[PDB]
Amino acid sequence: MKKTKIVCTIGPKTESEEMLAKMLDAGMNVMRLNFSHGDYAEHGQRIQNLRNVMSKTGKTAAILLDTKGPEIRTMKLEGGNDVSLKAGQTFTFTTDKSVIGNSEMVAVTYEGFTTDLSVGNTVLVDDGLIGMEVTAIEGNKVICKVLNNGDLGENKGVNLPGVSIALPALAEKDKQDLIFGCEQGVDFVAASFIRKRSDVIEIREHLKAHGGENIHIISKIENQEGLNNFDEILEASDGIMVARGDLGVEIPVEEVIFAQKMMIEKCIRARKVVITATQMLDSMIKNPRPTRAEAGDVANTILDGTDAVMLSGESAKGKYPLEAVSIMATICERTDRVMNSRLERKLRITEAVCRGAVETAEKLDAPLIVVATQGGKSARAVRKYFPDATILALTTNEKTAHQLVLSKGVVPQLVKEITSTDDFYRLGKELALQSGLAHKGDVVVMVSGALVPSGTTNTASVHVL
Amino acid sequence: MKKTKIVCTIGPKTESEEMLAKMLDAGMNVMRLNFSHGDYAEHGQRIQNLRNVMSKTGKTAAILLDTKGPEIRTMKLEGGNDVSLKAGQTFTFTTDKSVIGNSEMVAVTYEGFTTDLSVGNTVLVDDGLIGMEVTAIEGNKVICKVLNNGDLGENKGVNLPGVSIALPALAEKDKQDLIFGCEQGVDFVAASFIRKRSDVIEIREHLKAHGGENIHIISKIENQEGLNNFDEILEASDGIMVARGDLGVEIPVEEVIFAQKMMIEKCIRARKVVITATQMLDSMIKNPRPTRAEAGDVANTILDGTDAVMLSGESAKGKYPLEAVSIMATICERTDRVMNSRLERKLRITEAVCRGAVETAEKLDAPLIVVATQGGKSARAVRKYFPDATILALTTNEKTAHQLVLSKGVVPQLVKEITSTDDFYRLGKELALQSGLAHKGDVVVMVSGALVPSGTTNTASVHVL
Amino acid sequence: MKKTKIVCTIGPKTESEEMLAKMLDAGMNVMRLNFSHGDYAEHGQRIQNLRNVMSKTGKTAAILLDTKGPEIRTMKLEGGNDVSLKAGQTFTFTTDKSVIGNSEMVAVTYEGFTTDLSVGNTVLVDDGLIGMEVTAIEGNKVICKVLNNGDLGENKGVNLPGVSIALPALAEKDKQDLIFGCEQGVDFVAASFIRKRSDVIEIREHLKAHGGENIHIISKIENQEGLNNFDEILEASDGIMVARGDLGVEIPVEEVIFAQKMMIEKCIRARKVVITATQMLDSMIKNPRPTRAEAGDVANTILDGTDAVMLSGESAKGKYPLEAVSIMATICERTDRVMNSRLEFLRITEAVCRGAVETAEKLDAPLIVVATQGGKSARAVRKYFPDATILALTTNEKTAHQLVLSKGVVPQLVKEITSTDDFYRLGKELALQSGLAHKGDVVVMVSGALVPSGTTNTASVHVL
Amino acid sequence: MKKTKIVCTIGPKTESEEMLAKMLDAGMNVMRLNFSHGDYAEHGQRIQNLRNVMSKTGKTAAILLDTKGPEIRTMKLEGGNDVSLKAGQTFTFTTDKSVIGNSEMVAVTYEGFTTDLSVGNTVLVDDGLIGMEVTAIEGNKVICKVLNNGDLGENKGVNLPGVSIALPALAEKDKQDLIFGCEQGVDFVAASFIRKRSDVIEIREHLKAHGGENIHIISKIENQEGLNNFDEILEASDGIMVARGDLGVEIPVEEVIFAQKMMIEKCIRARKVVITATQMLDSMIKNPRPTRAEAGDVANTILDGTDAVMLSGESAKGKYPLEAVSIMATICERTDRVMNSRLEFLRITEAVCRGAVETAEKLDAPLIVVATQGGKSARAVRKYFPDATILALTTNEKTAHQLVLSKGVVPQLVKEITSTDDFYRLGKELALQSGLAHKGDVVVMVSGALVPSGTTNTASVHVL
Repeated sequence: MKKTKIVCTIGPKTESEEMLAKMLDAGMNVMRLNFSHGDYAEHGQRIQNLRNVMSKTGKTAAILLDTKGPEIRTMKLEGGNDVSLKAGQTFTFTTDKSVIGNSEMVAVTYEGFTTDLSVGNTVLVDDGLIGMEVTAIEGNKVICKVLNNGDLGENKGVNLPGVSIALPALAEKDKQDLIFGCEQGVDFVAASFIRKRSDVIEIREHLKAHGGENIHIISKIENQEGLNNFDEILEASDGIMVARGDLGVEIPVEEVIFAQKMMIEKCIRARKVVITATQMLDSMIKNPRPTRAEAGDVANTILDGTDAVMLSGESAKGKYPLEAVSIMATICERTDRVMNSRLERKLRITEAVCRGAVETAEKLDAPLIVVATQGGKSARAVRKYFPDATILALTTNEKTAHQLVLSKGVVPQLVKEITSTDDFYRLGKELALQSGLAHKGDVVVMVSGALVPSGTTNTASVHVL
Repeated sequence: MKKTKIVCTIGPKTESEEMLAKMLDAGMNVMRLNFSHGDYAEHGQRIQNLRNVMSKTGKTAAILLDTKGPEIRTMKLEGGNDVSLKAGQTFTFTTDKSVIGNSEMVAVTYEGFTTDLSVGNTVLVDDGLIGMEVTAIEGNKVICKVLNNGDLGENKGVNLPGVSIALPALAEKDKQDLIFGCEQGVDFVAASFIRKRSDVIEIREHLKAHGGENIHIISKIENQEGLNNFDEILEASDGIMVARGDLGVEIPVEEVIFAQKMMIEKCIRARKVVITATQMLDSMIKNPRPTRAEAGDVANTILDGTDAVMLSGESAKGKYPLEAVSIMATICERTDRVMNSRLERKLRITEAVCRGAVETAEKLDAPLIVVATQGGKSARAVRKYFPDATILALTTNEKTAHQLVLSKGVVPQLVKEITSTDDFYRLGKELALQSGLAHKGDVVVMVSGALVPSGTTNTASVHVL
Repeated sequence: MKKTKIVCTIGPKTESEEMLAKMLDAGMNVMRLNFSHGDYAEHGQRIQNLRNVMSKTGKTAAILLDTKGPEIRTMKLEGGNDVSLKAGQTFTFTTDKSVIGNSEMVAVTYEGFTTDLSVGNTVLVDDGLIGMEVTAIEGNKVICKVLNNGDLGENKGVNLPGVSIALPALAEKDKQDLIFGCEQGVDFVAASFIRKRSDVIEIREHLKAHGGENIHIISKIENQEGLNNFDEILEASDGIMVARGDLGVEIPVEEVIFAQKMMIEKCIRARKVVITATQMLDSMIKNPRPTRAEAGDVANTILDGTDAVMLSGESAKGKYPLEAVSIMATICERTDRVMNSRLEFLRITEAVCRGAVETAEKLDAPLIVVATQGGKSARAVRKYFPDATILALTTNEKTAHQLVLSKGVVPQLVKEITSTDDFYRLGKELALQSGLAHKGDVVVMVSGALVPSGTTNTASVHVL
Repeated sequence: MKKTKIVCTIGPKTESEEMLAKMLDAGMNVMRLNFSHGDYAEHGQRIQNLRNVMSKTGKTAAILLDTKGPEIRTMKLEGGNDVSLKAGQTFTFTTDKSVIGNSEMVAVTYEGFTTDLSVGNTVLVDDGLIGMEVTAIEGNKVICKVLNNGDLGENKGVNLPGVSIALPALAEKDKQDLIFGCEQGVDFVAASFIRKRSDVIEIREHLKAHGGENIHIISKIENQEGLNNFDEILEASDGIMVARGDLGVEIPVEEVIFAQKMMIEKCIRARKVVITATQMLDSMIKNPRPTRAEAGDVANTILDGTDAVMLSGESAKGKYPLEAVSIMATICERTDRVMNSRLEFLRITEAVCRGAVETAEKLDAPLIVVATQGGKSARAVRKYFPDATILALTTNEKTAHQLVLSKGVVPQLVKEITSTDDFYRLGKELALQSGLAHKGDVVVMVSGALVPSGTTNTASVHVL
């Protein structure tokens, strides 16, 4: 069975219980709610439909709330009509939100546009369609020279490569969306356009104020500032979402692949979950099969070591959502099965024990590593070494059981209680057999914390089923 | 400087001496002549233009002749008009080349179509646009059920996934093209649609009969039969071209990435040159920049270990040929510079010596490995270990000097003579300094064959410049 | 502190409670009783003297009893006087124990001497001092040609290389010593002249018939036959005594050092205890300090990997027993401290124990705490020569004493161990009480959880 | 064949051409002349006898000459009779060489005895048999308290641990021996009681003044001062003689074995030859075979990594010189054959030579052929203890003889080597001629190409 986890964006085509059950069967592990669209009633029934399928089937899944985030956009044009911009012309942005645009000027939504930009900077409009160079900044105007021909429509995204943008961490609507996330008890929040550590702290504080302190934060890295501050962002976050498409608009194209590989490797080492996202199987919005190129990108992303891969429009609104999940699962299984363990700063007890446990499992052809865990840390510490064995993670914590669904190669199981180390061994052997993942005579390695506070893994034990 | 080599398909936009000089400056190493197009006079002046630039500038390059190859194609339709085929309809192919086609039947160019196919096989038409299933074979007819809607035009390619096709190794025109290659003294022949070892032998025999015995054969692997017979094809060939696009039409999509990775690794181990080709920077036929996806695929292909990457329409006919070469070179340099040596069957002398030479170079921070070579074997034997050092390959053989241009990280240099091992050391130290790749005080490792027949590398020597 | 253990043969000068306490202070770990001097009352009192010292001082020690093997000896000579034998003369052995010997013939203690020997066999007398070749066998006489000049004394050992001697492993004459050992509850029996596995089984069956099934058998390898059969002897034994001096009588001199090294290595791999003995510090029977040569041999024996070194006359009969123990301990400490772990290992026990040593090394753990019933887990950890001391907790009193012989093990008898978590609690306590580790130190704790005795499957890392 | 080299001290029983040829046959590689017996005519004839055997038989050997060092000795006693000294008595040393000694006072050979000593220093007599403490110094007298009972004989060595003796490295009395060595063209000088690097330089300057600049200096480490200064002594020397018996007089007994092991290891790393000497097979001065203990010490010395082992009285004065050489060679062969390469190495020479050994091992090469002028490249390959024999081709006759001392090296003098390719041609020929390799075998060939002597930079693999 595959080890890499699949995040599916769920939308109108895929939100029914019937469709969700088929998506789970096909390999979906996590539902993404994209809050760039839909209202609270719609997202609420989506959440309930998934939870209904879970309780009826006993299948497990996690729920991830992806925020819209703050943004810079252009605004309206005369008559609603596109205008044609020409290489070499002068073009001006104004922060006066009342201005209606034309072929010479358009308003932007961001009051700080003049402050943050500098003469010589690049302005990109509409997913990089039209590039411009700032030639002067005067009052509420950023005056530019257009670099290539293109048609400007209304309400288009603006990207400022290499610029530290003083947008707030959270749009006002994002703040209400997070409260909804707390009300609904989602498992993860993916926070958009994270640029610096203080952005993460603000999200953490907002969740804490509404009872969401146990919701894990996945920071979306989308531009050069976020990459520059990656280490501090990761330290403050519970995980990372690699937004390849945004990066390709914002940094030199030849760097994007190494930004992805670096972020995945650092997440692995930090024992934090990483999702790779955008431009995965986009061709399947319209087509029943992906391209060779897309399949190869997915496979290489898995070989890079990602915990999870994410479907966007393909699973939410496209014509072939089940086919997209299925072929994604096929690629995952085919790629996961040729990956090997990775068995490589003063040494901490948890890492010594977990690395040794994986080494022992490999030396003894153990099909399963059973881990006792409260918050998920010990399960993620074992996964760091990419064990051949499946990780059966026993927890009494319902939130942890859902969150571990996102971690590569982990099968979480909720248990009523674990009263002692020896009880853990007895129970874990029972559930190992019940799971069908191991059989009489198989070796299992069992990892837990004994006589220590939650958050430290210190014991490894070898049992025959 | 980059180590990965760039093959550029040269066409009308890029065949002038002026453009070729700029392509070389931008990182082109090898000219591909695609003999699916153009006549002998055109290819001849292309060859002469490159050779003129080489002699005027002293720059070096190789010339590769890519054959059209045999193929199965559909033929003509009533009035020259496209026909619309519908999912579920019956559709029939006939091997009667006189038949004019319609929405129910079309002729194919291949007399063996009925013989090679079986009930239940898949027929794909026009680069996989329209898929069909064989339901019966009767006389000169292959009767099918169409699997998806699509428009059939005239003269479209046909692919038969998983089928061993009895086309000859060489189309009649290919046979005359190879004679032209011998007349012109090209450095490489890339042979299309290689399915089995006997295909390679036929090409080898045709070249030998026209004085081309020193022309190296790169076999193009395009379908499942060729993959099945890969080991014997590689053994008989001088190198491999991985044709990703053809593979994506012919084998399960999730296997294509591993077919590429496997073929590259086996070529490396065999000390034979590998080119990765098709669907590289195709978006730059129309656009001045590539996509994120394309750049990531190129980088991962280099990380896989390919000797060379190939541009097709982007460099031959597209709008931005110089831009395509430049960004390709940028990706190569950025990716090459983060790759490490790979310092891993009874042991042969050549491999023991060459591996040890690379290990010694690495231990001593040597910027250059100087190799004496007649046919190129010792240079390729060192390159197998992906040395950090540049390989300066001294040869008296003009063909070898050109052929080594395709090998990763090799700088060939033609020398008048090498009379002894000690003379090799004196000359190699001189040319090391002349090359600008090493300076006084640098260590160089010098590899050669002493008192042995050509084809064996047995000596490694460490010198300070 | 040293890790190599010291076995001291106890004799007249050293059997008092006062002298035994000083020997323990100086580094003695195991008392050997050689059952060729004194009667059972003497031996019983020696045992009691040690046990009094142990209970008074709280110090721990083991008791090793030597059981006699199938040896052949020559007997008495005219007037008690040595005689000179010359190369080429005829010399005759007789099995008539009433004959008093001279320069032409001597008696031997073994009635089967004529039966077991054949024309052409070699007879060696007095640890190979005098070699002879059998030329004829007639009646009760074995007639020989002397091969080299030498002086024959009284009551000398006889070696028959290449001859399988038909005596049993344990003669009825010598079985009472083993029954006495069972009655006294000794920890080890060291069986002399073990030749083959069936000898070991014979001793094992004798012990099991007298309540001694938990007594460990150390097989003494002293002659070529035993060396030839070493692998099967080790498999059947609990441990080995390398008696290099005796072994050297029958095999080529250049082979003896490698016989020692090979036997120690196989014992280590088998997780079975090995004692190296004979010609250790013999010069200290008469002198207050050893020779350079002796100290170097001892050190190299430790570097070979021996669990224990043994003093014989130096501690039993000599003039400087305390000095011998002290310098031996000094050599042990100086050599032990430059030895490193050997971290090459599959079985679960070996995987867990090897990994536990690796983890201890990576985390600078001063101590590995092991729960053990029969001692196997402690010996399984010791196989990798950990830098850390092994604190071995057991409820089994026999095990606690036997582990005293194992390199680098500190045994501790505990009342009970009720669960894995209880073991971690108790072990942290005793680690601190022992003074072998302090607050903040890492200890690695090794045990069997939900498995029968004999399998070690759990390793756990704790901060004191 | 063995790889460890044997140095034999040659004396009266062994100096004839007949006996020397037999010693070479039995495994002798180097003749040591101890310049304390006989006059120059005797020594010259011994040298000539060996060189006659060499030219007649084509066999090769080296000649090592011992130069005398700053030793102190006691002198004569009344009637030649031993005297008994008792713990606690007063005993007096005098620098008056005319005094004949008794139980109260003896003369010493050294006039500076009173100057160099201080109240409280320890004086050791006769290899530490009798220890004393200085209580006063008055006039020409050093007055002491005897620390232990012992019998004083005539002409005994004196050791002053912790005192730097003010004698020069080479007294004018002892410089003629070194000039004689230069005249005779010996291969090595072994300098006694080297204490510090300036002693080595003093010997080097003396040799350079008499045409002996190409003679190699082996520094003998015999006392605590030399051990303390070992690193600088080795740097200045061409090699080391570990004289464990003498060294053991002044340092703690448990340290001597590690002093030997450490010195051998440092010599190996420095690519400098090391001889282990004293108390090797001394029992064979009187007996036709050695002891187990002696054979084991020799074997462990070889396993430590020594280039050579040395016989002293066993080959010079004893009754069984040929038997001593033979059993030594047997021990060498038996121990050498179980030793493995040590493939840890940056400098170009070390990279190339270590890699050449690795390549030879990977390709099962029986031979590494080295071109060498001064011997450095051959010694650089030997550092890694290759399984392959080292065939060392040189045009330098002194080098050819000196390499005889290096472990596992077969030197061969050749007329000339004109190029790297010529070396490969000649080396393949001589490999086949030598019988050390056969057609089809792989040989690895190591040399310097386009560099000055002293740098090895080329490794080449050939099939014979």
